[PDB]
Amino acid sequence: NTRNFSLPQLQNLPIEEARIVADALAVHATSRQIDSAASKLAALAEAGLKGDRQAYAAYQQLLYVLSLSDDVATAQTRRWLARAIYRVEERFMPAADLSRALSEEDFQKRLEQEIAAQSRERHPMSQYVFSGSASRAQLQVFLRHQWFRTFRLYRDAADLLVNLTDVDEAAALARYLYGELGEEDEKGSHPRLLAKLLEAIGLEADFQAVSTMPEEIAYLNNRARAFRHAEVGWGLAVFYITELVVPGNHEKLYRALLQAGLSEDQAEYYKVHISLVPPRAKREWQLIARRIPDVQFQNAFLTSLSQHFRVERAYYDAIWEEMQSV
Amino acid sequence: SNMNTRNFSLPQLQNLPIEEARIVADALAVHATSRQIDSAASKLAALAEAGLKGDRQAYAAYQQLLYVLSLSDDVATAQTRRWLARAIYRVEERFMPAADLSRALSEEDFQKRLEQEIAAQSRERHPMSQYVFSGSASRAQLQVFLRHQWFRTFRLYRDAADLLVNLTDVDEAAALARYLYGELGEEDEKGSHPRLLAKLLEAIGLEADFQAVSTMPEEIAYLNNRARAFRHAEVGWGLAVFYITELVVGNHEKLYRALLQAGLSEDQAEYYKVHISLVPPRAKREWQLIARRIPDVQFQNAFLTSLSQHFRVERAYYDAIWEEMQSVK
Ligand SMILES: [Fe+2]
Ligand SMILES: [Fe+2]
Repeated sequence: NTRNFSLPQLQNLPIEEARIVADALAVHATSRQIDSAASKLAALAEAGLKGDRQAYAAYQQLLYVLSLSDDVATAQTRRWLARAIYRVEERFMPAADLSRALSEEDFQKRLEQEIAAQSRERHPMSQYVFSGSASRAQLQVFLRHQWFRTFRLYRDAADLLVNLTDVDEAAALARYLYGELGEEDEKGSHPRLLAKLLEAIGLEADFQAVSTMPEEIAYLNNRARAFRHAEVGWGLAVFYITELVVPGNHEKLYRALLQAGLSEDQAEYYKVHISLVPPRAKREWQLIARRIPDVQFQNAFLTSLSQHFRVERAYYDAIWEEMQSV
Repeated sequence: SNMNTRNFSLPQLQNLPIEEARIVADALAVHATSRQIDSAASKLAALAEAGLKGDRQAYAAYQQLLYVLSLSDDVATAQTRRWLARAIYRVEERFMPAADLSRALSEEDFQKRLEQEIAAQSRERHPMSQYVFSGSASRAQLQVFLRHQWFRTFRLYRDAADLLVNLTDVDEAAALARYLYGELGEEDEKGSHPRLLAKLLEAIGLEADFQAVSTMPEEIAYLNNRARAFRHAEVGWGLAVFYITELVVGNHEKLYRALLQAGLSEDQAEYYKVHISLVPPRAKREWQLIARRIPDVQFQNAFLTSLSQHFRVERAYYDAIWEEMQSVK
C-alpha cells in the first residue's frame, strides 16, 4: 500500500539518478546529498530538453515521482528537488515575449482565439466518444485515463489556493475546492463520483494509481508545476482552461454513457460539470481581470496556457492511439 | 511602495538589526546559490539553538527571523523561506518536552488525557478573561484585546490550508475543505471570518489591516508555533492545533455576551456568534481524522507534544496581552 510512495517508485527505475534521489530523500540526508541530487536532476533535464531522448524520459519519470508521490514525510524535499527541474523546463519553453501588456479586450480575444484553435473538443477522439460510438473496451480506455486527470486535481487547485495571498481570492478557490470535494458529503466528491462511474463499467478506481503512459506523466507533471508556481498566472491559466471555460465535454459524454446503459446516478460525474455561463461572467474571472494590466502576469498566463495545450494535445493523441487499437 | 510591502520578507529583514538577517536576505535572492541557502540554514539553526539554550538575545532574534520566514506575504520567496524555516523547526522540536510514550494509549485513555489537559489549560478564570467578561474593560482596553484577536484570526485559514495540503486521503482533505469554506464565508466572501472580525474592529474604532505586522514577542511566538504545527509533515501536530482551535473552542459565547452588554449589536459582534457551538468534540465529523490515528503511537506522540507546546505559547501570549491591557486606561 506504498505503491505511489517515492522510494518504491524510485527502486523500480533502472537509472543512476534514481539512487541519487533516493539518497537525498533519506531521513538523515545531508545538505550535500540534496544539492547533488538537485544538480544532477537539473543537468538531466537540460540534456533531455536539448534532445537526449533517454535523458528526457528519465527526468520526466523522476519528476513524476518527486512531484506527485504521496509519502508526506519526503514532500518538502521532493518539491525542493522538483523546483530544480522546473527552472530548467521553464527556460526551454517558448515564452510569451510580450513587452507591453495587451488591453483587456485584446487579451480576451487572444485567449478565445487560442482556445478555439487548441480545444480538446475538436480532437477526433472527442467526436468519436461523444457520438456514442465507443465500444465498452474503448470507453474503458477513455475512463482509465480520465481517472488520472481527475482523481487528484483538487490537490493542484489547493496549491494555487495556498499561493493566493488575497483573502477574497483564496475564498474563490476555497469555493472551488468545496464543490470539488463534495460540499457537505465527501461521498459526492468529484473523484468519488468518477470512481463510481469506473466501478460501474468494470474498472478499479485506485487512489494510489501510478501512471505508466509517458504523455500522461508529462501532462500531470506540467499541471502540478503550473498550479504550484510562485507566479500565479501559471496556475490561473490552467485553472481557466480546466474549470472556467465552458466545459462542454461533460454534457455530451453524459448523454453517451446513459446511451451505453449506465444509470443516471452512475454517470453523475459528467452531469455535475455542465455549465452555460461564459468564462468572464464567472466570479473567478475577477482573479484574472485584476491582473491583466500587469505584463508579467500576462506573460506567465499566456506561456502557461500554450504549454498546457501542447502537453494536453500529445496526451489526447496518445489516448486516441490506445483507443483505436482495442 | 513601502506600505504595500511591509509584510514582505526583504523589508522586514532590513528592519531586523541581526547579523543573520543579511544572510537570510542573500539566501532569498532570485539567483541565490545552494551555498548561500545552506549557510543561512546553518546560521539560523545555530541561532535557534543558542536562544533555546538560554541566550535571550539569540532567542528573540531567531523568533523574529522565523516570523519573517514563515509568515511574510511575498510568494516569490515562499518556498525558500519555508525551506529555511524547517532548519529552525528541527532545532525547536529537539528542545520541546515531548511525549515519550512507548505504546499507544487506548481510545478512552487518550480522550481522558486530552480532556484533563484542556481543562487544566482553560483560561475561563484568567484575570483578563474575567476582566473583559465582567464588563470592567474600558473601550481602549477592549481595543487592546481586539487588536491582538486580529493577529490570531486574520490568517488562520492559511494555516488550515497547509494542513489540508498534507492530508493525502481525499475524504480528509474534504473535511478540511468544509472547514475552509465555512471559514472563508461560504458563498459570500464578505462574510469570511476575518472580514466578520474586521467589522467588529471597525465598530470599536480600529483598522483591520491584512498587511499587519506583529511587534509583540509572545504573539510572534504564538503565530510561529501555529504555522509550524499546521505545516508539519506529521499531521498529528496540525490535528492537535486544529482540534483545540476548532473542535473544542467554549469562549466565544461570553465574549459575545459581554460585547452585546457593552452596546454592540448582533451584526457588529457576529464574529463571536458564528463560533459558538453546542456539539462535543467527539460528536463532530472532523474527530474521525483523529479517531482513525489513535492506534498509532507515533501519531499520539506528535499530537500530545503539539497540544502541550500550543498551550505553553498560547498561555504566554494571553499573559502578554493582559500586561498590555493593564498598561492602558
Ligand atoms: Fe470538478
Ligand atoms: Fe472561524
